Amino acid sequence: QGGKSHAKNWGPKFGDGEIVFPGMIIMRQKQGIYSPGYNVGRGRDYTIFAKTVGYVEYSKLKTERGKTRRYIHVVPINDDWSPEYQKLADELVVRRAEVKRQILGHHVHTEPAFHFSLPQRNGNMSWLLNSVHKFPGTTTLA
Amino acid sequence: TFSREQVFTFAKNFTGRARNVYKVALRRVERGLQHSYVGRKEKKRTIRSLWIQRINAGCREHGFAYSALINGLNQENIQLNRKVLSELAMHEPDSFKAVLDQVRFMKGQEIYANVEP
Amino acid sequence: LHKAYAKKLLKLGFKRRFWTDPDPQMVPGFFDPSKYKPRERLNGKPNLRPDIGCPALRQSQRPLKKLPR
Amino acid sequence: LYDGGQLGLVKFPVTRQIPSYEVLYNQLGVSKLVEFIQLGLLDHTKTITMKELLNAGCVSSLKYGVLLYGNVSLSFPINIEVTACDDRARRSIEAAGGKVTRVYYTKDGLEGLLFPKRFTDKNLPLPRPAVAWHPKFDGKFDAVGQIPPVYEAV
Amino acid sequence: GTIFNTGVPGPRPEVAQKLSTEYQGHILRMISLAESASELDEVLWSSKKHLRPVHIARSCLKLEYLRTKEKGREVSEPIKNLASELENYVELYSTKFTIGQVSQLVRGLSSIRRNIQPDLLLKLAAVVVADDGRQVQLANEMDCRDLFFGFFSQGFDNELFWKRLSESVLPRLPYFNADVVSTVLRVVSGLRFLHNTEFAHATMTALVPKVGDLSPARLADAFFSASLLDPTDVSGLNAKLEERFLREFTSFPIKDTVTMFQTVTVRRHSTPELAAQVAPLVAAQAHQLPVRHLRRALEGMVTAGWKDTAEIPLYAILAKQAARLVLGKQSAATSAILGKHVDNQGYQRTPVQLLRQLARIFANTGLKAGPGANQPLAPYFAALQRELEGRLAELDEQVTDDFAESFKKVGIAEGARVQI
Amino acid sequence: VRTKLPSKRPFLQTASHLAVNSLVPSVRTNRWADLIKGPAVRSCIPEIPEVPKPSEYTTIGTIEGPYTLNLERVFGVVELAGSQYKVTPDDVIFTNLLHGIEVNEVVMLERVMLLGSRSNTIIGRPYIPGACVLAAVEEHFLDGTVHVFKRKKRKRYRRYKPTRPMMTTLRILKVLGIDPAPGDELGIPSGPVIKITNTE
RNA sequence: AAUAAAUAAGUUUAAUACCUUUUGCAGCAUGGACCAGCGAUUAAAUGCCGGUAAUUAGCAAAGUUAAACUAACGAAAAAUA
RNA sequence: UAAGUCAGACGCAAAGCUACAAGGUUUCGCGUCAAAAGGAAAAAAGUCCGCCAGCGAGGCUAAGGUACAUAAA
RNA sequence: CCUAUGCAGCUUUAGGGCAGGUUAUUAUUCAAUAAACUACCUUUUUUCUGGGACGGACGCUCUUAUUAAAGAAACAAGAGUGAGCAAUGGUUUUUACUAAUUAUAAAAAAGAAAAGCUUAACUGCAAUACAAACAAUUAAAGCAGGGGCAUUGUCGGCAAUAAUGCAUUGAAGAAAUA
RNA sequence: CGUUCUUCAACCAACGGAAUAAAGCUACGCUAGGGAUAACAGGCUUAUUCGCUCACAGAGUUUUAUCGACGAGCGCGGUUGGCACCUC
Ligand SMILES: [K+]
Ligand SMILES: [K+]
Ligand SMILES: [K+]
Ligand SMILES: [K+]
Ligand SMILES: [Mg+2]
Ligand SMILES: [Mg+2]
Ligand SMILES: [Mg+2]
Ligand SMILES: [Mg+2]
Ligand SMILES: [Mg+2]
Ligand SMILES: [Mg+2]
Ligand SMILES: [Mg+2]
Ligand SMILES: [Mg+2]
Ligand SMILES: [Mg+2]
Ligand SMILES: [Mg+2]
Ligand SMILES: [Mg+2]
Ligand SMILES: [Mg+2]
Ligand SMILES: [Mg+2]
Ligand SMILES: [Mg+2]
Ligand SMILES: [Mg+2]
Ligand SMILES: [Mg+2]
Ligand SMILES: [Mg+2]
Ligand SMILES: [Mg+2]
Repeated sequence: QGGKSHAKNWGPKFGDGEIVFPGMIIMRQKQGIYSPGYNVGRGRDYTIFAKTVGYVEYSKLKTERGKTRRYIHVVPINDDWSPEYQKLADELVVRRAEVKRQILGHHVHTEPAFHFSLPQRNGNMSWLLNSVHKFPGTTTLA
Repeated sequence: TFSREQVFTFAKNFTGRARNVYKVALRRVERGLQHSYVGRKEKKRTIRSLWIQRINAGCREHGFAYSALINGLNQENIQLNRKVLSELAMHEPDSFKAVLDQVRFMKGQEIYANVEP
Repeated sequence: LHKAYAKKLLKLGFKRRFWTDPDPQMVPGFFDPSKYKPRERLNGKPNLRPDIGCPALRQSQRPLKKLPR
Repeated sequence: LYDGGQLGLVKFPVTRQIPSYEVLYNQLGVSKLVEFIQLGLLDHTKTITMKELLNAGCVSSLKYGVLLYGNVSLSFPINIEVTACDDRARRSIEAAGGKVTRVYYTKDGLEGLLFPKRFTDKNLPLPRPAVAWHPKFDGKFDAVGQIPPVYEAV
Repeated sequence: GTIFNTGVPGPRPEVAQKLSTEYQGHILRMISLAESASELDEVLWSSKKHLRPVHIARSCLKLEYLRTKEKGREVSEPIKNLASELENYVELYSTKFTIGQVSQLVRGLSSIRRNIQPDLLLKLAAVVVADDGRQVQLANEMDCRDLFFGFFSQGFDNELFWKRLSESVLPRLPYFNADVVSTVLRVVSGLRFLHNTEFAHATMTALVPKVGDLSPARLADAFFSASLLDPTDVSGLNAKLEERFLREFTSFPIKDTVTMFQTVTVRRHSTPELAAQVAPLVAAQAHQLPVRHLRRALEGMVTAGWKDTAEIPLYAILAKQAARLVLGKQSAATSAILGKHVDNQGYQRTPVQLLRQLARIFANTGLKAGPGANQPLAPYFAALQRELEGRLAELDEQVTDDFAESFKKVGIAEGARVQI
Repeated sequence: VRTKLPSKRPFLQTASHLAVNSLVPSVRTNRWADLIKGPAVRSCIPEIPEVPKPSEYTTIGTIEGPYTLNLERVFGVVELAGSQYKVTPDDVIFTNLLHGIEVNEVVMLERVMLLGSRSNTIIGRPYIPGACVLAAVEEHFLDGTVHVFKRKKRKRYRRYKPTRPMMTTLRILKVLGIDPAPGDELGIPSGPVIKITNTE
């Protein structure tokens, strides 16, 4: 009788000259109207995300067969295309987290603090429990 | 809420049960006090209307108009208000006429501190 | 847990630290043979009966049923 | 607390893991033990037992035992007897030349250790020590505690 | 992410494993993991009713770490206010601290250039020296090291305080590490009344077999102190220190090499090592050489007698480096940002005393600045004129004459600005 | 966008610009608009001068004892306490509260706008220089209570606030500036004995 | 809705009660004939968040209960010698 | 504020449904009422002007008016 | 007449029970058990809706009008779906090819078909974002291990937009305790 | 006997699903509420109904005597409807 499907927000998220950081989504689309340019990626559903620190750019290209192609680019900070820019981006990522924590305040906790320690699997932290809970280092051999 | 003493002090001149019956008088007292707030505001509008009518009547006896007088006073830099002008027309006809002649004809003799410079 | 829900729990006195409670019988040297009870499985079914259930899981109290006679 | 009928709080799974029994012990840090010794509330020239810790004020109320943990940089030896200990504390004390011993006490034995006067004033014999601990606890204790501890020089 | 609300950074596994544990000490970890002055203030404010002397000692020590992060500038307002509040707790617990806690407290407050009140500083000193220092025996090497340097930086010059402290520490000197002994030697040199005491000789003798364990920074400081303390080299430390420097000339950082090189030159032991000394300076000149070390390099090279060479104009680059530091100009190049060049830290006003010393040293170098269009000393004096123009209030009759003498010596006396 | 939750986009953009500025120095170091910014001024036009007015009222002495007044044949208009009055000797006027005067004191009023008699009239434009009116301060009183009441039907709103205004009373003694018409002169003593206590 | 603001005392102008309930009530929507007296968020235990103090608290009377605290990276070198 | 609210109404301007009807109904942009006294149009919730701390027989204006009722050519 | 945390009486092949009689089985010299028949006891019998009943509908996708940012309702309108594929997945080579889907101007260094080898339709983690009352739902650089095809690139299922179900209870494989 | 990991299944399609399961009558009816909601009357609307004007085609056959139409506009509030504004 009635009914409606849940809305999908297709469209761009950033314009020309806006700053982005790695992992941020730039475009949500149903079909490949826009193609990935430099310093970007594409998901299996045609979602375009940034892979470096820089500013968003838009460009159009005319192909050999007379079709029009549209790209999305991310430009480095000072137009630096050298391979040394990657390490600068890594430092900027660490700095950005520090800025956010300072603005938020101490009472917006970003890590858990339980009365027990989480198990370790394959050298990383795991959220799955072990069959038995034991204090670390409170037992001797045999 | 007003007390019994306050209610009956206000309602001492009311008619019938409104004088000594608390429920009847209390509603009559509150409505009357509401009338007073509106009355004080309207008094200021009514009195100014009366001043203008008296001024206009005096002006037309000589062949003039109220609106012509108000404009004429401002050109001469005379700042007499309507309350004073209304009283002049009623009780001081000669002084009221002198003001009109100065505005219309400007034939008054000027006065200086040093009569003989 | 969402901030609005968490404050209500804290306001009511929720202070649990572990998923379950420790067993004093497991401390070495403090085993009492008299107070022996086989370990049981914790029940996960909430009491949702609107007559004798938890007041926090029903909107209002319902009248009790009749006894067999 | 009623949310209108959605009952969103009971839509989460249940966990049944049992926490370790050692959460019932009193925890004592190695850095706190040293501070008492430096201030002069503990005698570091003789063996330190849980009775001395209780009287000195390091431990507030003991029902089961004391757990020693943490890292500290020591310059003098210490000989301490506790019920449980981690590996960080053992290395810290032994680095300076000390000795850490885990002692096994029962319910009755622990009372005699802490409050011997409670038995002598009534002319009662002290509780007797245990013979041995269950094999399931192998690797948890080094020796069986004696109700009157044998103090030594350090 | 998925765990927290929009904009909240995700957890760090390293921090998470520290806070999630079966052991107590939550408040100590929170203050130790604070990343800014404001964050630490909030932790103390919300935990006021449970603070203890151990918490106060750590809080004052953290001020040392926060200051290090915020380098390239003086102490900021939030740091100063936080230190002031901590002092009230020090007074409250002044009678409950241990020797170790007092040592940490003084070190932290000293690193921030904070002067403890004389009445409170006296109380802290009394705690350490009470009972003739019999409680000092129950302390580790680090506690003793911070006691000596912490109080020396504060300026406590009580003879009885130092006499008792020296007596108790004397028997333990042979068993301390090389770095600990070097710190003690630095304090002895600064205290005149201990110059010729047996304690100074005992320290020097104890350091003889531990020279090889000294760190590059402590090694440089020990050589400096030993030169002034024992000019006769009776203990043999100077001989051993010089031998190690010769063997490991290129194995030390630039700053340590410059300090050691200057000490050798003033000791009149110069040898034909200038060729080896010049190359490291030019190789690393834009970094590892602040204003103070730049002056030290000039004095050592000038005293040694090295002359400008066509291949390596060391004096020319030093003038450019000096001008860069005075002006404070920064560079946005990726290499400079990643290299953490000192010149990009910003602008830091320098004392006029250093400016006069640098100007005199450049004049004594013997190079011209004005006459030639591109002279080695041109950039420095051009920057000097600009900097002085903005701080005329500090110029007096003596300072003007001192610069005028330097300007005439280099060859600029026409009353005109430098070409560059 | 459909959600009513406030957006955090401005916070996310600010954190990115702050991080870049913190670590990467800028290339430019000056701004011309800042360099030539001039001193702050109050306005760009000359100030408008004010128009002088005669003094409102000033004390000149006190009254010694009981007196009597007779009627005269002159009148005038005087501005006082924000309103104008037509006065003749032996009149009583009521004004707002006047500060700095006491009972049994004589005051001088100089803002005279009109003077008249039975043979001549003088008009000020807007004030007459060289004219004045004398009066005696008789009372500083609180007027009758005025009851102020407000109510809103069906809104549970009611307010009562009685008040008492402050006012001052004066009695006119003499009008100076215009001569009476021939035959209208008052040839006998008229006013009180005044002790002069204001010499400038 | 029986009053108000004024007046030369002749009069003139302004002005559809209150409560409850409603998108909206002079309401042809609800309740009250009037007066006096009586008539409705109180007490205990526990928890959370502010304010004001003590500077651990209770017993006992040189010894015991309750609470609280208890390792995080030992990182500074400011010597015009 | 771990509070109240989750019955809304009309004007101008659009679209769906109805009959390019309804003081109809469903969304949407602005405003007013609700919770807003005072002035103009006859009385005047939603239109036009404009937001009341109190008193006063001072003055200038808005919308709207200027042969009588009714202030002003 | 409609609306309730509604009440009562009555009816039955609506659910459950055996507590009188009858009937069946068994046991001791008025007894015990019950998927039966009669009697009795107790409980249940949605909401939306141009008033209610009758009829119709309830999850999830695409498209139309309210213009060319997103979002936006009615018992408004026009069409799909509660799957399929052991290859129709992954990856290399060749070229007289450039289609089809419920619907649709996707796409040329891309796809389809043909030929070969394969199981990444993995194990343990994850910065940062889209969306969003919450629960859940969506995209994803990167790190370690073992692999596939190439020979230094890609693979954490399928052109994309639907093919789904919380917790509880029950069951299976393995491992750790007691 | 209990715990963890790897996984699946049933009724939940009234599809945020739980008091394990589970149909009706009342005109013999009862209580608590609403003009938040219907039946009679009033109100708004005028599709429909009715009337008039234009239109003069077509029947009568010289006549618009009389009858009378496609189509368009306007009016009425008396026919059949729509809405739910007043009173439970
Ligand atoms: K009565
Ligand atoms: K209807
Ligand atoms: K349902
Ligand atoms: K009715
Ligand atoms: Mg359907
Ligand atoms: Mg007015
Ligand atoms: Mg109604
Ligand atoms: Mg009645
Ligand atoms: Mg509702
Ligand atoms: Mg609603
Ligand atoms: Mg409507
Ligand atoms: Mg309302
Ligand atoms: Mg005017
Ligand atoms: Mg008129
Ligand atoms: Mg219904
Ligand atoms: Mg969420
Ligand atoms: Mg590979
Ligand atoms: Mg794929
Ligand atoms: Mg349900
Ligand atoms: Mg009834
Ligand atoms: Mg209605
Ligand atoms: Mg409606």
